[PDB]
Amino acid sequence: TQMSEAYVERSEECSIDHAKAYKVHTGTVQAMVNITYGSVSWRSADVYVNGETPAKIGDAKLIIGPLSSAWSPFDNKVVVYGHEVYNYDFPEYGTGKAGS
Amino acid sequence: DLDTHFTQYKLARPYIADCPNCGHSRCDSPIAIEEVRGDAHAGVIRIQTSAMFGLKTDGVDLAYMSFMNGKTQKSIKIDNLHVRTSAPCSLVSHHGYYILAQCPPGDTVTVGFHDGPNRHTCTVAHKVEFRPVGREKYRHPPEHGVELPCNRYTHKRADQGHYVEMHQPGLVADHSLLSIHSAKVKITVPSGAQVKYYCKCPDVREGITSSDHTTTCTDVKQCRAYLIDNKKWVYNSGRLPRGEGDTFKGKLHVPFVPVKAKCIATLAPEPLVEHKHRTLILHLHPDHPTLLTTRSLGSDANPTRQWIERPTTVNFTVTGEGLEYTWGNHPPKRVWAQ
Amino acid sequence: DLDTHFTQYKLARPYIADCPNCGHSRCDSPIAIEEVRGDAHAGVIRIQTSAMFGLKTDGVDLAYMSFMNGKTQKSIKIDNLHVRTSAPCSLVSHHGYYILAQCPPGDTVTVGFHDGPNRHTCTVAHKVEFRPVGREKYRHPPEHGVELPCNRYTHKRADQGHYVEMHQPGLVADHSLLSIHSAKVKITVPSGAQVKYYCKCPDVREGITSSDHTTTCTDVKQCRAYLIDNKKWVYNSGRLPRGEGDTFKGKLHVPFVPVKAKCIATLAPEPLVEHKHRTLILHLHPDHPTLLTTRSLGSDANPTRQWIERPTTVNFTVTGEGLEYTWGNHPPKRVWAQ
Amino acid sequence: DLDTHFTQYKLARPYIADCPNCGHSRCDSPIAIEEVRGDAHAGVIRIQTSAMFGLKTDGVDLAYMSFMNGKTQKSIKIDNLHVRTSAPCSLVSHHGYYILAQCPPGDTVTVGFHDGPNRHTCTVAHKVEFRPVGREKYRHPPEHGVELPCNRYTHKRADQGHYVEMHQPGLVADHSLLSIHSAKVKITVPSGAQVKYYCKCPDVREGITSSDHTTTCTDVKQCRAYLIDNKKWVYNSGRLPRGEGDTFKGKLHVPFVPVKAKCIATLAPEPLVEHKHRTLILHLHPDHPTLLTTRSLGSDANPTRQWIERPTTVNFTVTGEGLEYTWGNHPPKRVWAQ
Repeated sequence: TQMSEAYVERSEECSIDHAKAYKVHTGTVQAMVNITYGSVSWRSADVYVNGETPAKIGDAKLIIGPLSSAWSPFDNKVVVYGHEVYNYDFPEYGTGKAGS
Repeated sequence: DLDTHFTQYKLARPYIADCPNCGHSRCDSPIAIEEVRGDAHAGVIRIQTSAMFGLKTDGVDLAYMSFMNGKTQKSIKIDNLHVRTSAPCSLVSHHGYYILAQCPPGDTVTVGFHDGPNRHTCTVAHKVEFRPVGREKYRHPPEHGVELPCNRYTHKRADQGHYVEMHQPGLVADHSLLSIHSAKVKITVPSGAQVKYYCKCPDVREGITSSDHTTTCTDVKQCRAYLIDNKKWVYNSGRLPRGEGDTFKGKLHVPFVPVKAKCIATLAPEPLVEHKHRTLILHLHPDHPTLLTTRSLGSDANPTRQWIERPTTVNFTVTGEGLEYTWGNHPPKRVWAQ
Repeated sequence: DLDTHFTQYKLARPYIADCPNCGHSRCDSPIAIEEVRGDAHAGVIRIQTSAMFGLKTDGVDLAYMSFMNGKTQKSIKIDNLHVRTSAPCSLVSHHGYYILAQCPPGDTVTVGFHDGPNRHTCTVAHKVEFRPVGREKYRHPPEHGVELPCNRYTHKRADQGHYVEMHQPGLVADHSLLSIHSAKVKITVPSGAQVKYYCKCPDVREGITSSDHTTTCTDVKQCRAYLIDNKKWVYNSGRLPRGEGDTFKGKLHVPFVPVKAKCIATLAPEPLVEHKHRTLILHLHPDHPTLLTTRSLGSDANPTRQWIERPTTVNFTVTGEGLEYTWGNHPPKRVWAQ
Repeated sequence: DLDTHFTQYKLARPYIADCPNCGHSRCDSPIAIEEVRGDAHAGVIRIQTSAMFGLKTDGVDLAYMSFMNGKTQKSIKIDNLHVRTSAPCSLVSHHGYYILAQCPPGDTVTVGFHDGPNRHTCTVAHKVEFRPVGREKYRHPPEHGVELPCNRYTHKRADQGHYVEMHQPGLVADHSLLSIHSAKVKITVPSGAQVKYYCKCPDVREGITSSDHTTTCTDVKQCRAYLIDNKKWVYNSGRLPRGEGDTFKGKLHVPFVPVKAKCIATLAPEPLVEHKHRTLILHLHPDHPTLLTTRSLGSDANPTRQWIERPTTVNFTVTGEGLEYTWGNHPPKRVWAQ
């Protein structure tokens, strides 16, 4: 009689190449603004979009946003593969069909 | 600094197994292959052969291979270590059980060395293909172009990213141990190695001995000519039966760990751009099948992906919002409308 | 035993014919290929070369080859005999005129040893296609899987299923015999031969003779030297001029006749069934292009047969009558509905 | 006769250049490949390697080759020169920098000799297709058939149809000149050749000398180690730097000029003709894709042509004006109807 056994273990290549499932929320947007007003002719400010945060780089202080459009190109489910982003609908954890 | 891998070099021994297509049939070659990892991009393949080439018997001759012939190992030259596919391959590096080589695409992979009086080849059926990294589905690494972050197996060997277990091997039969003592069968030992022994007739039932004789059975074909020889452990291959005692230590690092290197990819010839009134005409001639993507900058993307092989002329309605296109692996370019 | 094949072993002679692609152009190679028979299943090829393999001049052997250079059979040890296709092959066995080899798919077959100072190879245009036995259009015999009644050529040689003709050789021409003695042309015979003398000058035109000389004619280029060597016999090849006499008998048995053996066939991955109301959703993940056949079990057969290669999901309307489907080489199965 | 082309023989000397895929990586092989010329009909290839094949040092040894090993050359035999593609090729003639061979179709071309202790091969991504003469899309030259006016490279070399410029090569760096004079970097000379020389630090600024020593700099990786050695000229390769002094003349003839030869072309099996009222029915059983064309002889040509691969039966409405058709490369036929 032969007692043969086998189990599935993730490949060694998983350390470098591997897809990443992601569920995303609304989040908060940021912007880099340059203001060359008056005679100062320069600014290099990183700012948010929430309608409360002041940004007081150099001498002037200002507030930005919120955005008029809540448009998010990302879907609720997002799959990231190394460098490119795909809005593929990964099913859920622990439920993947074989071969798919 | 190649002497810091003695766990692979000394604790492991050459190994033999069922090659599915050894020569004209399924013999038991000393270089039976298993777990070929053809998942890189630059055409490189990692092959785990049963034979364990590396240093010589004691500590030297990196340029020598050591396979097992019969009861014993034999360290010889590596003169004609051949790896083949639909087209002949080219060796790159070898270490322990694993040999790193690059092959053209093909349906089967073959490995064969040369003892000198013997061929000793082995092969297996396994799909091999290599799509280059990028949008230009070429088929051979080009002379020039642009570089991209490909996936390729490390050229080096002194890495410990992953490990492979080497336990004690399981007993191998060899009926040539069963010499004849004029009217009875007489087992003899390789070096005092353990010989699990017994026959279908009732006689000595364990066998942990020097050279014994058989009192009861007479025909060698009904006797256990086994060798437990775990003085040098082996990899837990699927072609070797298991040692009932225990899985010994000997956790061995994978020689060639895949890493995210930067291969050189091809670059398609630049398209000939012709402008019309509110429409973009792309006069282009692809050298190899390349996909081009277009994406409107307005609210509606209206994307279009299309691999093209023959020279073709395409058009695009460039709206006031604007249009952008990516021909091959060239950097993306955008465009206006009046 | 081996020596029980004297009819082909003793009487046959390695002949030389006009290989179509002998190296650069069509020379007269001693290994002129004839009657390539790639009609088996698993990819085994039978080639009827013009050289006589196996037997040394000295009765019989197997580690030797007899090929004809010049007027004499310069037999040697067979040492590096190639059998090539789109990729190099691996020969199985060789017997006299015929040599059985296993090849990968390709469109050309080339044969050649390399005697060392010279190559003496030969090729011929003939497509070779290998359909594996079964429902799966595979490429190479896999390690495992089910077995099916294939048909192929036996490696055995001691068979007499079929015979081939072998008669007296024709009048081989040899210009090197027309030497001159500074006054008239001199004919020569090596041993036991009986050459024919013919010349353009008005003279004795018949000239059948042992060692002798011309009557009057002097211009070597105005003569013919035909050689007679009726002591041995050659195969009835279509590239060799017929002897003007009788069809000498002697049936050379064909060493490798087709037989009904059992080849290992591939085994497609099991489909993933998913039941649905009066509908059979079938998930398929083929490894190689495999046939899929299904048929209704009711009064109307409603057949459906289509090759599937890329993984896809197909569905069928399983009525209360029942439905049957045969995926790959798996045994057929049946289904109901509620 | 063969020594009547000394313009190339003595005046030119092979050099080393940057092979795209030398061995396993981008090394600097002495057999660097340039200008693969796959334009012949019968699959014949011309390759221009940077190594000089042909005569020995002065005028002899057609069976020898000369490559450049570091700063000096060493002519050896042609023992194991091999040009290879998807399948191994068959060399026809070698002369100067050029090699003529007949290769199977394939995507990559490799050239490699065998020095005996090392391979020293090179390969470049460059597809080579087969274009059968005529209208019958075969894959290898058949042994018979009707011949056609193909275009093909000639095996002859004593031709003066075309020339290629052979200027003084650019200078080459050789860091092995830069030995150490116990504390300073020190430069020798090959034979009194011109050693252009200077370092980052201020020292001897031209270098037209015998073996100099450095006064200022210390590191061998901060000096110019060059050899102007235009006592022997080199091809105007795009992989070598060009000496700014001047561009020498000395153009030598191209070995293998294309010629309008006559290749054998395949002949498709003849059709089985069958007919009905004013209706030709045509039975076709092609072995390889062959173009069929038809043409009505009336006022309206009404042409029709299609590549046919699978066996098929077609029809044609034959009017009293008559109908012509040209299956394969068989002479055209024509007909009337009742």
